[PDB]
Amino acid sequence: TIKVFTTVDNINLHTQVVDMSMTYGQQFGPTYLDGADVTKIKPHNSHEGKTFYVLPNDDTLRVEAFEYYHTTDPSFLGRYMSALNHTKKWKYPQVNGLTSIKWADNNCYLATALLTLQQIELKFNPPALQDAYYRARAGEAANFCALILAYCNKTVGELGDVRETMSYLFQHANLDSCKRVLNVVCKTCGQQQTTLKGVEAVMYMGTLSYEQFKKGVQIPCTCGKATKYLVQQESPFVMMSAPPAQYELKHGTFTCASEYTGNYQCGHYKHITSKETLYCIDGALLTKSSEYKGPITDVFYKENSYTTTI
Ligand SMILES: Cc1ccc(N2CCN(C)[C@H](C)C2)cc1C(=O)N[C@H](C)c1cc(-c2cnn(C)c2)nc2ccccc12
Ligand SMILES: [Cl-]
Ligand SMILES: [Cl-]
Ligand SMILES: [Cl-]
Ligand SMILES: [Cl-]
Ligand SMILES: [Cl-]
Ligand SMILES: [Cl-]
Ligand SMILES: [Zn+2]
Ligand SMILES: [Zn+2]
Ligand SMILES: [Zn+2]
Ligand SMILES: [Zn+2]
Ligand SMILES: [Zn+2]
Ligand SMILES: [Zn+2]
Ligand SMILES: [Zn+2]
Repeated sequence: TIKVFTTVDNINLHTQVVDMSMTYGQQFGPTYLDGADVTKIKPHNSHEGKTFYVLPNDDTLRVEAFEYYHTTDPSFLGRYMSALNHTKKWKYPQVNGLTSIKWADNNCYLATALLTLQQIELKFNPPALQDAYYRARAGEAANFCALILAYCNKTVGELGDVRETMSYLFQHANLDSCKRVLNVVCKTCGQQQTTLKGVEAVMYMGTLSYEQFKKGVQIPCTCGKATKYLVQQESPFVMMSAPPAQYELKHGTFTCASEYTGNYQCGHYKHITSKETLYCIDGALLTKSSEYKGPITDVFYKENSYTTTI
C-alpha cells in the first residue's frame, strides 16, 4: 500500500493511502497523472507521493473545483486532461520576446490567441485560467493551452477560429468596466443611442479599421432606412474583425492582427505584431518587414477612454 496525494486544483492537496492490488478507479474514481488517464492502472511504487488529479466525489472537492475553475461541468476535468496530454508535448519557443507554439495538431489558432493575450490587458475570473496565464507569459504554456481547449469545448486537432476563441475567453474575463456607447442615425426612423457593455463593448464584426468604426459604418435600419458610429469607448482594448480580405497593416497604427490564408475552416493562421517594425510570427518562424499587405481577419487596438467629436 502506497501513500498518495489527490487534488482537483493542485493547490489543496489530500493525503490518501491506496491499496496496491486495486486500480485507482476502484478507489478514487477517474484519476489522472499529468493528464494521463490512470483510472484503469494499478499503483506503481514510482507513484508513491505524487499528486493525482481526481474527479470530485465529495462536497469539499466539488466546492474547490468551482473556486478554481468556475465550472460544475463533470466533463471539464476529463476534457482538460485529454488536451493536456497533447499540449505537454508541444514546443513553446520564445519568438521576439513572446511565447509562441511550434506547429502541431492544427494549433495555429491557439498560438495566435496565445500571442494576442500577451499583448492586451486582461484579467481572467477563474483562478485556474489566471494562474496558467501567468505561467504562460513566463514560457510554460502547456497548462494554459489545455484550459483554453477545455473552456472553449474544443479538442486537440479540431479546427478553431481565433475570433470565436477570443470571444469565449473574454466571457471568462473581468470586462465589467468596459463600455461602448453607439449611435445610429436613419433618415426616417431618426437617431438612436445604444450602450453595450462587457464582451460586446470590445468586439465588432464588420470592419477591420478602428478609424472606420469611429467615422461610422452602414447598417440597415429597423425600418429599412442607416449609419452607425462609435460615440464613447471605455476599454483597455478593442478587437475589430471582418472576413478575410487583403489589408495593409502600417507600423504603429495597431497592436496585433490575425492573418488567415487558405480555405474556410481548414486554413492556417499567422500573427502580425507591431513593435519597432512589423513582425510576422508563424509558429516558430519569424519574419520582419517595414510594411505589410495580406489577408487579415482580426486587428487589435489599444484604448483607455475615447469620446467622439461629432
Ligand atoms: C479556421 C476556422 C475554424 C472554425 C470556424 N468556425 C466558424 C463557425 N463556428 C460556429 C464553427 C466552430 C466553425 C471558422 C474558421 C475560419 O475559417 N474562420 C475564418 C476567420 C473565416 C471567418 C468567416 C466569417 C464570416 N462571418 N463570420 C462571422 C465569420 N468567413 C470566412 C470566409 C472564408 C475563409 C475564412 C473565414
Ligand atoms: Cl462563473
Ligand atoms: Cl497549424
Ligand atoms: Cl463556456
Ligand atoms: Cl461561461
Ligand atoms: Cl468565469
Ligand atoms: Cl517601420
Ligand atoms: Zn481539500
Ligand atoms: Zn467565473
Ligand atoms: Zn497530439
Ligand atoms: Zn465556461
Ligand atoms: Zn429608420
Ligand atoms: Zn514607423
Ligand atoms: Zn494551422
